[PDB]
Amino acid sequence: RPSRDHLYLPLE
Amino acid sequence: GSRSKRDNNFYSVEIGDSTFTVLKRYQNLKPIGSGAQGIVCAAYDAILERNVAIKKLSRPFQNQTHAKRAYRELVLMKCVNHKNIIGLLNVFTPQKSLEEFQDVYIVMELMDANLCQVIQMELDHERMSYLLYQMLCGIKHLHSAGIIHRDLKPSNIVVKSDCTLKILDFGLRYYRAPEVILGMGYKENVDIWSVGCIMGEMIKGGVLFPGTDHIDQWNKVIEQLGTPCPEFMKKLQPTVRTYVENRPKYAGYSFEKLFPDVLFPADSEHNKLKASQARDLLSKMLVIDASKRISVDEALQHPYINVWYDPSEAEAPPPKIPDKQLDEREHTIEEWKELIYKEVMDLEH
Repeated sequence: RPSRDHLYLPLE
Repeated sequence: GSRSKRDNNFYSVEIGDSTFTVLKRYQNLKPIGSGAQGIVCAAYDAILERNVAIKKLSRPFQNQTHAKRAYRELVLMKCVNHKNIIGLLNVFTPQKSLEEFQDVYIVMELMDANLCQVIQMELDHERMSYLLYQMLCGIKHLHSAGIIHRDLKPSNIVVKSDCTLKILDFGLRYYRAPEVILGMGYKENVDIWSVGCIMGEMIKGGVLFPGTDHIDQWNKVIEQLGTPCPEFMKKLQPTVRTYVENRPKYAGYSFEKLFPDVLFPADSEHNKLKASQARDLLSKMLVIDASKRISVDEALQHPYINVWYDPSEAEAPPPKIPDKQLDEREHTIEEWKELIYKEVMDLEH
């Protein structure tokens, strides 16, 4: 149940 | 010449088989993407002390349709200010006169990637739903300005590694709604189809409806979703209707078969619920007949999406569009070139 600042996309 | 002094405001750099001629504030250009209209670079803006993206559009006035799309893009990117729509930082042309004018450079905030590689990631429900929420907020904002997109697709949606998302442009084959590809009327929820295609692709990996051409696109759609009802068929122009009806009668697959549990997480009751919710939303967006397809507002209230809902984002008041600029009025191509040139020269910072 993450806060929005904990959504991370590991882009390359 | 008289205006030749202006040329010293710019310098040129080779980017592949193209020359970028840009204001001297923009340094160290590097290619970050390409589309049909333009070539895009990242650059460091020495005045703003930040990195930016620069898109080059050559001959946006080549015909009336191109010119209308280009002019509308300049006008809308300027007057819109919404967190899910790419922002306009600057616009310029390095050519010094109407006669020589060909190239428009649009400077934007620099995002990290387009949605393509995200689609192939293993995304949880939290990230998928937040991305979809943001797309719906951007679409809602456009619709509230009288702007229906019709051409949303992964290449025109960009993201940052913090999972924030912006739509790159303002619209008009894999993602286009049935009513667009079949030349029917459309309304706002034309854009819901495209959202459904992108959501479905996030889950399934493959493009849902990878038509090799127009009619093949339709075949992929009916093979998966079923032949539409007679009510839908009667809305088709006669020649189109004959085509659409002259093929096998597919029944489609249930959304449980299209999007089985194995394509979603199953480690908890929470994720079981979310698979069901995702499938339910898909079953409401991927609806051929737009009269039975969910609206943007309904999608934002759907439990899969609504966990992120904030009216300051979803219900942000629309832009003030300047009078006539977004008209339906028509113009000669020379007039369109003049209109675009004037807008570029007016908009530059």
